[PDB]
Amino acid sequence: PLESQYQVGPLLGSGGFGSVYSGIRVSDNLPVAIKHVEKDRISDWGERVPMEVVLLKKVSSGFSGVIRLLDWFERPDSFVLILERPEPVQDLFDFITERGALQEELARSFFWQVLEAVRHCHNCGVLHRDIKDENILIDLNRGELKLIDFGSGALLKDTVYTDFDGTRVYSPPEWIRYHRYHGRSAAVWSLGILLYDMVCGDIPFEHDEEIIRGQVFFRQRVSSECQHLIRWCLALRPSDRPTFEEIQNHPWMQDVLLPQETAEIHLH
Ligand SMILES: O=C(O)c1cccc2c(-c3ccccc3)c(-c3ccccc3)[nH]c12
Repeated sequence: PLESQYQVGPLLGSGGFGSVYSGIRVSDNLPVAIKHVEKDRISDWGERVPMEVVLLKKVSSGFSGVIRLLDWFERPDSFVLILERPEPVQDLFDFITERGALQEELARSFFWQVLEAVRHCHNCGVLHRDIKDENILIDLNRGELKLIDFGSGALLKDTVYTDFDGTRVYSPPEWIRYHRYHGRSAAVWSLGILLYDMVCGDIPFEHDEEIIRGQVFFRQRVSSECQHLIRWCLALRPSDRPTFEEIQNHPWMQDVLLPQETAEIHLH
């Protein structure tokens, strides 16, 4: 059974993704996250399993940048997912809420790790579709970030997407205006929103009209090179956006700290 092999803890949270509980694997006391998703709330299926599970199995590996699915169960009206849980841990949203705008050295480290994680997914045929601070977990001890919540994701394809159920304020202007986007360039856009969030302590755009206007105003002191990378990711024309390679070869991205140095300087 399920409740046999996992000691269920307190509710960590709930929302569009379902309900997440803290847990521990009974055998070896491994900290786990127990995610309950209602069958009525799932729109994407087929291996018949939720897309999220397909996606999670596809990206599973020893690479600690993407969250690992440890196991999954089916129930009459729901699926239960047992995922890795770092400890101690904080999501990027809470982390930014506490500390405000991040020092460029830390934002570089964090951003680099998100890029490696997203490249990993794309390399495995997976498009996340909801990259944002709330979907990034920080292993506070190792200084390692984890991408979570593949519940809005899809198989990566080269043709247009006309469905979207990620986060509107991280969605590109081509989704807003036309309900059409392509996977890579839409991901780059959300990465630009994310970097801005990291260095300014909040997202650049709130309303649809700001997204489509795409004018970036900096509310905090941010280096010329970081502003350039940001504005590049946030190019209105999808084809004007950098590739993942171009982002990582950007002058601002050079001399990244290791996760363990990042934790030493900034987390410990
Ligand atoms: O959704 C996953 O794939 C997932 C995968 C792994 C972990 C999580 C945690 C999580 C977050 C903080 C601390 C511990 C677990 C959450 C979460 C999301 C919103 C509110 C509360 C929890 N979701 C996951």
